[PDB]
Amino acid sequence: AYTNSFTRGVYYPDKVFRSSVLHSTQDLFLPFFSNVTWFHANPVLPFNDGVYFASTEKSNIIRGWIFGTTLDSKTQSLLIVNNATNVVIKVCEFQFCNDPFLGVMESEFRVYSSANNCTFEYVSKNLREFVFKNIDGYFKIYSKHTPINLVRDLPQGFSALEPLVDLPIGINITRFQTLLALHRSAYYVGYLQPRTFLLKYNENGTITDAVDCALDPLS
Amino acid sequence: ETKCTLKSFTVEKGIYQTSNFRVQPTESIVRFPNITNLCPFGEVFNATRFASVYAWNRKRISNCVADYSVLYNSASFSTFKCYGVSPTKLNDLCFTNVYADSFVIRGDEVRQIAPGQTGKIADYNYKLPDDFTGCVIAWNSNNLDSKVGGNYNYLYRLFRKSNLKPFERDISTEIYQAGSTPCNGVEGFNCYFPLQSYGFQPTNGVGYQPYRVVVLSFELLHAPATVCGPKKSTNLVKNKCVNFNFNGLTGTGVLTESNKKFLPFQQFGRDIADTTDAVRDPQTLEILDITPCSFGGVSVITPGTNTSNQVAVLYQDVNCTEVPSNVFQTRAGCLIGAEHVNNSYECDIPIGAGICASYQTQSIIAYTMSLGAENSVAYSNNSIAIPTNFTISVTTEILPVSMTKTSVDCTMYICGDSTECSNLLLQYGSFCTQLNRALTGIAVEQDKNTQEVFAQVKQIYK
Amino acid sequence: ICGDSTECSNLLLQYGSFCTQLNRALTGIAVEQDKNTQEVFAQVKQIYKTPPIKDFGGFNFSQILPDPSKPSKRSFIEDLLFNKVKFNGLTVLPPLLTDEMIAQYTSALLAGTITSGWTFGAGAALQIPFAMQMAYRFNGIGVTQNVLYENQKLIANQFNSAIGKIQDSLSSALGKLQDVVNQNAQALNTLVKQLSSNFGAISSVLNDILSRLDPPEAEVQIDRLITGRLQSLQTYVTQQLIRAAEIRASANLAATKMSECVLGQSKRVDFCGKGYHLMSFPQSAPHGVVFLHVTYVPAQEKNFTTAPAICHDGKAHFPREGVFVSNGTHWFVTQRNFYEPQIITTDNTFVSGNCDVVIGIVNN
Amino acid sequence: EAEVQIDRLITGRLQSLQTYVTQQLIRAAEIRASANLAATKMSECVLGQS
Amino acid sequence: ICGDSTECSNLLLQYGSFCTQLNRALTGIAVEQDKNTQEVFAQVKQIYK
Amino acid sequence: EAEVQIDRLITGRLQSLQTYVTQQLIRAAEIRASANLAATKMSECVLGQS
Ligand SMILES: *[C@@H]1O[C@H](CO)[C@@H](O[C@@H]2O[C@H](CO)[C@@H](O)[C@H](O)[C@H]2NC(C)=O)[C@H](O)[C@H]1NC(C)=O
Ligand SMILES: *[C@@H]1O[C@H](CO)[C@@H](O[C@@H]2O[C@H](CO)[C@@H](O)[C@H](O)[C@H]2NC(C)=O)[C@H](O)[C@H]1NC(C)=O
Ligand SMILES: *[C@@H]1O[C@H](CO)[C@@H](O[C@@H]2O[C@H](CO)[C@@H](O)[C@H](O)[C@H]2NC(C)=O)[C@H](O)[C@H]1NC(C)=O
Ligand SMILES: *[C@@H]1O[C@H](CO)[C@@H](O[C@@H]2O[C@H](CO)[C@@H](O)[C@H](O)[C@H]2NC(C)=O)[C@H](O)[C@H]1NC(C)=O
Ligand SMILES: *[C@@H]1O[C@H](CO)[C@@H](O[C@@H]2O[C@H](CO)[C@@H](O)[C@H](O)[C@H]2NC(C)=O)[C@H](O)[C@H]1NC(C)=O
Ligand SMILES: *[C@@H]1O[C@H](CO)[C@@H](O[C@@H]2O[C@H](CO)[C@@H](O)[C@H](O)[C@H]2NC(C)=O)[C@H](O)[C@H]1NC(C)=O
Ligand SMILES: *[C@@H]1O[C@H](CO)[C@@H](O)[C@H](O)[C@H]1NC(C)=O
Ligand SMILES: *[C@@H]1O[C@H](CO)[C@@H](O)[C@H](O)[C@H]1NC(C)=O
Ligand SMILES: *[C@@H]1O[C@H](CO)[C@@H](O)[C@H](O)[C@H]1NC(C)=O
Ligand SMILES: *[C@@H]1O[C@H](CO)[C@@H](O)[C@H](O)[C@H]1NC(C)=O
Ligand SMILES: *[C@@H]1O[C@H](CO)[C@@H](O)[C@H](O)[C@H]1NC(C)=O
Ligand SMILES: *[C@@H]1O[C@H](CO)[C@@H](O)[C@H](O)[C@H]1NC(C)=O
Ligand SMILES: *[C@@H]1O[C@H](CO)[C@@H](O)[C@H](O)[C@H]1NC(C)=O
Ligand SMILES: *[C@@H]1O[C@H](CO)[C@@H](O)[C@H](O)[C@H]1NC(C)=O
Ligand SMILES: *[C@@H]1O[C@H](CO)[C@@H](O)[C@H](O)[C@H]1NC(C)=O
Repeated sequence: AYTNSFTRGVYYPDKVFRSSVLHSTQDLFLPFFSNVTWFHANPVLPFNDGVYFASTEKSNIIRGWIFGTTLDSKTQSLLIVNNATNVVIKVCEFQFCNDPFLGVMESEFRVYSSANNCTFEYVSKNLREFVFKNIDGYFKIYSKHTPINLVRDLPQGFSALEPLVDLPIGINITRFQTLLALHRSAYYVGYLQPRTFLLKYNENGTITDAVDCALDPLS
Repeated sequence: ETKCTLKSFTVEKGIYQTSNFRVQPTESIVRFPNITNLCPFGEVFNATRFASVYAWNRKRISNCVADYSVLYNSASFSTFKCYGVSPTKLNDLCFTNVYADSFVIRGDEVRQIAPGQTGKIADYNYKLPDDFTGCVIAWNSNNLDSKVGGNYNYLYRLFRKSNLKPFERDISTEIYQAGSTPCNGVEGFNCYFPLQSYGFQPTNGVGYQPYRVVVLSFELLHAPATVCGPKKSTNLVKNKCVNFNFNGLTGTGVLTESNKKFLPFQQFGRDIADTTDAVRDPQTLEILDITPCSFGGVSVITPGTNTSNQVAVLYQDVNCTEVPSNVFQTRAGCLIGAEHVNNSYECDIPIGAGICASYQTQSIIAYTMSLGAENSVAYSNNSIAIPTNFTISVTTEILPVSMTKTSVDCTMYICGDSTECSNLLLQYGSFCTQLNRALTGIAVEQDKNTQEVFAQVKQIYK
Repeated sequence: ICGDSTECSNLLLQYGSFCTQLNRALTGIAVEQDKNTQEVFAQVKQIYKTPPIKDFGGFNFSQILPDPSKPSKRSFIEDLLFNKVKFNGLTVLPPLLTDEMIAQYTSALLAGTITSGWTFGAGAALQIPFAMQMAYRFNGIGVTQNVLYENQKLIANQFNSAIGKIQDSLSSALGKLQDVVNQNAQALNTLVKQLSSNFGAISSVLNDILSRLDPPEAEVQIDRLITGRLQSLQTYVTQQLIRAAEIRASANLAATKMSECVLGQSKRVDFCGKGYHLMSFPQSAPHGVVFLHVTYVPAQEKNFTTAPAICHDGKAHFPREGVFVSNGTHWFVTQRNFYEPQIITTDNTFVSGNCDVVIGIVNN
Repeated sequence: EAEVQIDRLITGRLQSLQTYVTQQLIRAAEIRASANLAATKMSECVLGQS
Repeated sequence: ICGDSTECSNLLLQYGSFCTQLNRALTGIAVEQDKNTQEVFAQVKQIYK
Repeated sequence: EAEVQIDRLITGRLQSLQTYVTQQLIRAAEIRASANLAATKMSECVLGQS
């Protein structure tokens, strides 16, 4: 299936406070009214320039992503996981199952079978959006958690995404996947292009509205 | 200063802009956020049991806050050599990875842990590349590692086929073969076990007692960043023109308590026309406004040197409390050297915002110019005023008709009789033709100007 | 150009005196802005005040006369007008006349004209009752005085009701004043937004070329910024000269209208409104002036039949100051702008010639 | 190497000259308005009664 | 300036808003030329015959 | 090597366009003063007697 975003995937281009100021930016955005894939419950996707990624549930079936160029050994990759404990970022050379996942006893993690040469570690319904990008050896992640009053369909509205993380890795990326918690006892993928937007800033400094300046003559 | 600005010895009455007033920044400050992970070296430099010399350890220190000062000044180290980089500048640089290697050797073998050495240790136990970058630290440990009767748990390799590559490691235990005869895994002449053991004993002369060694090696692959020194932070003062740096933001100005509210990921605020006007202090996380340090033109008010040599001074739109008698505050700035009176005269020297100055009350004074004398007209609904006499008045009116006709040869101005310059001037096209055409058209207009005013009569009447 | 840095400031000395010329130009245009206001508004010697008891024949000037309980002692309509419309090296100088002073000037002009007519613009102010002044102005457009005196209450009601509509139409149009504000702000913003272009350098900051380049290499990069910033400043200064020359002509026209429509009655067509000029009133605005033009407009026309002359006793008669008209059967004389027929007598006609050379003569 | 130094002088002097000519063109237009006003006063104040 | 080429456009992008100012200046002139003609000729309410 | 020459070409071609636009601005203010005189003549000599 395919679906239509309406006004989705707007993130704060950077720090620096700001108030009521229709500020104009050039960056990598998800164009308004786009053609976003639909997935149910998954396969190896491309990256090619950033990614929008939403998801909907009350349980937690979406348990992180895996990135990289080959998703195996012989080249390095990232791995972002969340068991019922908390997030586990990790950067080694792995050996990934071609269909990697984790179970739910509640024993799991048939994800990889190798953790060699680790160069970075870290340990510690609902709509959960994420924007992933990778520039100059930094892997930036923006995110937002809005509550839907549906269960698993893409809604309409405006909600800007706030920066979360910054990782000075150096890693090359060309592909990525997803991770799901099996049954033993809905998600979308947009892509980002270089656009020019007009963001409206509130008096507290939040982005409340935007204009995509390449949609139509009025814009 | 006015005479110099005008390039003359007689200034006529007026008001002249003469220079500028710019408050200097008394001092400067820096700032940053508290520290958390300052790296716990107290595991590699504080271990209960070190590692052999033939199988050294290898800890890969990573993203952290490293403070090589607690190392450098600890005075407990018998040897602290730095090679790629002198020691005091370590707490001011950043790399990608730091590796720390650890082991135990004799006392007089610490001189083979250096780039470009030879000997049983540097040949085949632990080899340092020839462009090393890190530092080597070593301290005596006789009381910990040496035990009566001999501590035979610290071995080293004394035979190998070929010297090690830098940072290469070899923990094998194959029977060495010196002579040509094959060994078949049994000892004998020219078939030697390759590992020997220091038998350390507490009554050994120095140079025979165990030393513990740690080799820090800073490497810089090609990542985006990593661990580095702990950029300290100094105090911060406000309400004073200052020279500030907020973790990268370099600027100048007065800092003041704010009452805006950023979002809890925004560092600084900007204005329309894009100038930084607020910051957040990294350490305490409070918003502070940044206003520019007072500055403005300086004007000199003089009655004319043919009247007096007294002078008054206007600091334009500067608050009159931060200038360095008569100090008087105006909507146009701070006035010094004139007294404020309550009368109102016709304007003489215009200061601004309704204020003029004059040399009247032998001095200089300010006041709110007067528009004129007041007058009520005796209006009623059956009264009229009718004149009984008249005057004949004659007044003059003066008008410019024309100006001086001038021409400039564009080529002789720029080059001035030089063929080298003239041929290079040809590479710009028709600039000089355009300039001469513009200047000639306004010389033709000047004769038209006076033909249109004066030749308005057909005959010459007498 | 340099922003307090001695390295850039020494390189700048090599460009001569460009920056003394730019300041001379801007000073020359900041002095003429005060000269512009002085010649529109200081057109009085005395500050005239209006009488406390205000009976002007039924005319009501209360929405254009000063109001003490208001800000700056402005009139009620001067308020609707004032409600509708720090950087690096850039400053704004205040005008010499405050807004209070200019509102004082317009109230002196307005009290001079309500109370003395056009006499105060030629000498000493001589008072005259307001309806007799209105009758003189009707004479000036070619209507007789009895037409004012017999229609006084109607003319006063029409005037009051028409002043009441200016107040609605404004309270509910000042685009020419808004545009000059907008143009100046749009230019000042473009000037500052140029302080963040490279013009072909490694950055836009002098503290970044003075931190990753040695002095022999930073000269070449500082000069590329100096050239660009000088170009941009000089473009700003040229376009201000061209915009000030246009504001100057507008103020010169406003000064002529204040002389010819406020201190006089004009005969020029469409110079002080559309219609026949009776009188004009000034009001101050943020950076300009509003004129309220009061004109006479004729209405409700009828056709009659005309003749150029009347033949009688073999003579040809022409009207002294009117037109001969016929209602179908009888012949009268009117004045040309207002219908008021009279019997043709030897007091309102004159004779010249015999009645066979004019073409169109009628017998009467 | 004479050429590289001569080009900077050419560049500076050309800009000087252009500034002079633009400011003469703006000033001649102000003199023309004055001369038109003086022509109108000559016709209306000397050759008639205004 | 550039004219088709693409090596020129990225280099000219480094000069700021010099080209936006020039287009504004020329557009103002063109809008003034129609107001000139409206002010001279459209001085009449009705089209009289 | 080419960026150096292309910047010289750009500088010259931008100077030419600025000269052109500044002169069009000065020449349009002269046409406006003439159309203003025409409007006053149409009002005062065609719609009335002067
Ligand atoms: C940074 O460290 C300082 C102390 O070094 C912290 O200041 C403390 O603030 C709390 C307020 O919650 C006080 O109760 C303590 O007494 C303060 N300590 C001192 C020594 O003054 C400061 O809070 C730290 N920064 C953050 C963001 O927590
Ligand atoms: C290893 O740990 C010890 C103990 O915590 C540290 O020894 C301290 O050194 C300082 C400075 O020489 C003394 O003032 C303290 O008295 C010592 N500790 C004790 C308990 O007396 C030592 O600095 C640590 N080593 C490193 C490299 O950090
Ligand atoms: C002149 O006209 C004004 C109206 O603008 C009259 O003043 C107002 O009249 C109304 C009706 O009685 C009152 O409700 C207001 O309080 C009056 N004052 C205001 C609006 O400020 C004024 O009375 C008229 N003058 C004469 C002499 O009749
Ligand atoms: C003056 O008389 C003329 C002549 O009849 C009137 O003009 C005509 O009016 C009728 C009705 O409005 C039209 O159908 C004709 O086309 C008009 N023109 C002619 C007949 O040539 C006119 O209305 C009269 N004016 C006044 C003020 O009464
Ligand atoms: C033209 O006007 C005259 C007015 O002088 C009208 O004639 C008079 O009309 C009144 C009322 O009808 C009579 O009392 C008079 O006797 C009339 N004659 C005179 C000499 O006054 C005449 O009717 C008008 N004609 C038209 C066509 O309206
Ligand atoms: C105007 O009056 C004169 C004199 O009363 C008229 O002139 C007479 O006209 C008649 C008829 O054409 C002649 O028979 C007489 O000889 C004329 N007498 C004189 C002295 O000229 C004249 O015709 C009248 N006009 C009109 C249009 O009726
Ligand atoms: C998205 O693209 C696919 C490509 O074939 C197309 O079939 C589909 O209709 C598109 N969806 C929308 C909403 O345009
Ligand atoms: C969650 O997964 C991480 C991945 O390595 C693991 O380190 C952690 O121990 C797991 N949680 C628990 C409770 O075991
Ligand atoms: C990565 O792992 C492989 C196999 O474990 C090893 O041969 C290689 O040396 C490792 N990379 C580095 C830089 O040591
Ligand atoms: C990423 O892959 C490209 C392949 O074209 C390679 O040239 C590049 O060096 C890689 N990135 C890094 C940081 O080596
Ligand atoms: C945030 O914005 C709202 C509406 O714009 C405002 O009422 C509020 O005071 C602001 N600040 C908060 C909620 O802290
Ligand atoms: C200037 O000086 C001369 C002679 O010293 C004197 O006659 C003249 O009055 C002076 N002018 C003024 C304005 O004082
Ligand atoms: C100058 O500073 C003082 C101290 O805050 C203040 O009282 C005064 O009002 C300031 N000047 C003006 C013109 O406001
Ligand atoms: C001017 O008059 C005011 C009246 O309010 C008075 O307070 C003030 O002291 C006077 N100034 C001088 C210098 O006498
Ligand atoms: C007016 O024209 C008519 C034609 O209808 C003619 O008979 C008459 O003589 C003319 N009169 C004048 C005065 O032109």
